[PDB]
Amino acid sequence: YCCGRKLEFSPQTLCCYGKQLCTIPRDATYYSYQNRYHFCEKCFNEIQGESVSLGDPQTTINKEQFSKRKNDTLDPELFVECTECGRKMHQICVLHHEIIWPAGFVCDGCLKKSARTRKENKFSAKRLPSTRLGTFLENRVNDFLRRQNHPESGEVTVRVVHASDKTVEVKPGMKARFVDSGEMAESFPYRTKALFAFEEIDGVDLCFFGMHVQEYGSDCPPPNQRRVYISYLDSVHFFRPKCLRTAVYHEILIGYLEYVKKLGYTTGHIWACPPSEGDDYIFHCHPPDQKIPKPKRLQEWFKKMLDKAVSERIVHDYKDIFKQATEDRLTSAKELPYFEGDFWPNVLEESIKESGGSGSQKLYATMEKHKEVFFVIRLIAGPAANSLPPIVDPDPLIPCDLMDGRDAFLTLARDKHLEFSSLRRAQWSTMCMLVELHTQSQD
Ligand SMILES: COc1ccc(C2(C(=O)N3C[C@H](F)C[C@@H]3C(=O)Nc3ccc4[nH]ncc4n3)CCCCC2)cc1
Ligand SMILES: [Zn+2]
Ligand SMILES: [Zn+2]
Ligand SMILES: [Zn+2]
Repeated sequence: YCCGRKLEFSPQTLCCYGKQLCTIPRDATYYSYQNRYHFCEKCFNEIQGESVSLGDPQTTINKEQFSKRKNDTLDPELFVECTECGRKMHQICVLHHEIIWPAGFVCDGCLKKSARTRKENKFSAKRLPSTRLGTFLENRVNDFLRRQNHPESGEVTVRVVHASDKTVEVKPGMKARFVDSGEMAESFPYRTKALFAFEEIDGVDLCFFGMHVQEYGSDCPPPNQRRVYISYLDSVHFFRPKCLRTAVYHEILIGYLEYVKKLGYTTGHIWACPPSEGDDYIFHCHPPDQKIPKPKRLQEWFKKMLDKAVSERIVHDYKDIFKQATEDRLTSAKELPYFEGDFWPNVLEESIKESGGSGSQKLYATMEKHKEVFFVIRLIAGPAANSLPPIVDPDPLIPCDLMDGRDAFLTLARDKHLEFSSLRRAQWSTMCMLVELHTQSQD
């Protein structure tokens, strides 16, 4: 071997299908049917008798048709063979990708000896199509890095890899309360964008940061107009050097707020919510020693980022949702911004049901309960906010199914055994992710 290391992939967490958002973690017992429908033991034993309705229509399958197993299968890492010396090498170690170098793998010893070099990887992060937004962000990050003069830092590339039109539909409880009486729009149009930051470490790209956002333009009816909502943020903690990692995250996030403020978006919204254990927002299979922040520390992290943005004159100010509503003299749930997949649409469904039909009953109490978790970020304030021209985004749409939401990228990593759990594995996953973004765009 190369490293002389016996390497195998770790078992990944699956879903249990018999409960919304349930999972089966490493080294857990589970029941599976056709390697497709998996059940945690609890979700299995809570099924009535021996009849499970399956599908994705209904197919009643008996319970004795399942296999009982433990989630502990260890797939060995793959090797590749040098087409000349026949040396066997971990594919991840040498980062050989059949699509980048179709003519076969040639080890570095055979390359140095013959004074040869690998043909250039034209499937790099750098060569992903650029945008006004991505350029604005990466200029900000690289200018910051060069101001720091740290010998270990590498060039950072920021790329927007998806942009498409969407709408968020008001859920049935709030629909029956406010939409059917005509007090609230039934849906809100927005544009979603996915963007990623890469760092060149030793001429090798590493994806270390990802973001999905929802941008509601000047055409959106209230209460959603001229607002951006950050759907998901994620990172892989291998940015080099470690002591600039947080500042780089801040530069990206503050730069994005600066950018949308320039286009005319008045307000930013952040739900400071950690993932639960074993759940990946964007990047599949995080490093074990990269810890999920607990809520209070995630909140303070966002507070520090926003405070720097305020002192930079980018953010005017920010408040929690409870304080924001009080100053806005809010009286009804219909006045709250209604975002896709956000907490408040879900809690308002439950609030209306438990109150027997009111849409204002526990509103302020619920906002006070959770206020520390919801940031309302004022970008454009006072009289300037009233006379704004239409929002015209210079960047075009970018159709890319792999990056339409977070799910397709998690599925690709699952299907191709990609992990972001170590530097070597995250570099390999970055290479495969880059190849996929380049080939999908070719179509
Ligand atoms: C105080 O400390 C922090 C460490 C990282 C962050 C950020 C961040 O990345 N995250 C916040 C959420 F927590 C999701 C993601 C995260 O930790 N995601 C992880 C991390 C480890 C994981 N293991 N398993 C899953 C899993 N998800 C860094 C990039 C910009 C967003 C804020 C913020 C604070
Ligand atoms: Zn190796
Ligand atoms: Zn379960
Ligand atoms: Zn060789």
